[PDB]
Amino acid sequence: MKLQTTYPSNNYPIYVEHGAIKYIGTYLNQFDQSFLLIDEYVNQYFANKFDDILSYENVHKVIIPAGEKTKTFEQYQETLEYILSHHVTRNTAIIAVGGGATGDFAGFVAATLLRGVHFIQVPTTILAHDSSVGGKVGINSKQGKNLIGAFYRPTAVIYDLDFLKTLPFKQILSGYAEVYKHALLNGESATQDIEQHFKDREILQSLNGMDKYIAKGIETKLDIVVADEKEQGVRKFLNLGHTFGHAVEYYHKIPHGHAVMVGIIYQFIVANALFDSKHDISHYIQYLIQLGYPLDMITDLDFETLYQYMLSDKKNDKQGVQMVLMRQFGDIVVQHVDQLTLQHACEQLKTYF
Ligand SMILES: NC(=O)c1ccc[n+]([C@@H]2O[C@H](COP(=O)([O-])OP(=O)(O)OC[C@H]3O[C@@H](n4cnc5c(N)ncnc54)[C@H](O)[C@@H]3O)[C@@H](O)[C@H]2O)c1
Ligand SMILES: O=C(O)[C@]1(O)C[C@H](CP(=O)(O)O)[C@@H](O)[C@H](O)C1
Ligand SMILES: [Cl-]
Ligand SMILES: [Cl-]
Ligand SMILES: [Cl-]
Ligand SMILES: [Cl-]
Ligand SMILES: [Cl-]
Ligand SMILES: [Zn+2]
Repeated sequence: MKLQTTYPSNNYPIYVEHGAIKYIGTYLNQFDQSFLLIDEYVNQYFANKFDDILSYENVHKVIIPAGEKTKTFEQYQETLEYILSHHVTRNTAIIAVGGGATGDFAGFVAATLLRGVHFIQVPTTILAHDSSVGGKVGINSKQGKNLIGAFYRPTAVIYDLDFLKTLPFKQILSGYAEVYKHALLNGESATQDIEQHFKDREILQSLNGMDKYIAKGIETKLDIVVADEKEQGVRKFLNLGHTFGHAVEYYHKIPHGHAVMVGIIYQFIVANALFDSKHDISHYIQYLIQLGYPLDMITDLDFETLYQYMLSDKKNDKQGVQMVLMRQFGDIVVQHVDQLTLQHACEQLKTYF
């Protein structure tokens, strides 16, 4: 499946298929130099496959910390200064081989090096089906997730589904949060169409039919980022369950997708309090449990603390916290939520556990 952005100009292709790794060849041959920024762990799993391309040496490897460890200024400055010592040209390319963390970090590097160089997205995670699309890139700050970054369109997005076969369940859970999130944004018939498929851990962990739902998430996103690239409108909906997700993630250092799931439930609880949406909270929580989501940690969730991180959410305004809420399927709204409401939403979510 080959998709592609449809902006007035400067568009990129999104190759999503098994073995898509074959498309990298053409690109590598078009650049003066290329820097393969690869995840520390991902490096171990696939170093072999790269030892070849890393022979013609105008192609270099840059091993970075795995996961969130890489999204920091220090790693950013270190990496930038390192590449620059190669006397690079503007016709260089930063190839991000890894998950959203690698993509975000390497993307920010591509976006700033000489004010901008070529950027190839090489997603290796399920979750990365969401992150490798949209041009949003960046690193974290002491005040929270993704506070420094940019909107930088990659040159291409090469998604070789074979990469998924090696994902442990923890990652399958983390990455499913995004897939599911896209189902929620696609309405009731879509949300149940996926709950009836990935009913339990057995099916999820098998990844059967995951491809279908991944392409579905990528399509749901492509349209949203093409319609509202700089997130001035509907793209904000993609942040569903991220106001609390990002707060829980940064403070508790748990997997990104896991945090999103907690935030989604939180988002529902808030919706019930503000609109009396009658969201079956027990329904959503049962589904997580069955999928294998830990969710024990929350037993020590300090709202007072988390609120500080939510107070940095890039969705906020002068009034304060702005959340993406599902008043009900098909009816998503973006609005301010007072800390009184938010605080009760957290005390209640905690209660369930
Ligand atoms: N910019 C965006 O559009 C966007 C969208 C979604 C989420 N994100 C960001 O993306 C990150 C989360 O995504 P992620 O799950 O890909 O993070 P990640 O980069 O941390 O990858 C998860 C883990 O899987 C390992 N891994 C990578 N590919 C593997 C493979 N094929 N087999 C086995 N292990 C593999 C990694 O080493 C890592 O430990 C967060 O930093 C989040 O803020 C950004
Ligand atoms: O606009 C987007 O692409 C997102 O809303 C961007 C967020 C990250 P942000 O809120 O730090 O931009 C990402 O986690 C979400 O799944 C998709
Ligand atoms: Cl444009
Ligand atoms: Cl094209
Ligand atoms: Cl040169
Ligand atoms: Cl492979
Ligand atoms: Cl809107
Ligand atoms: Zn996310």
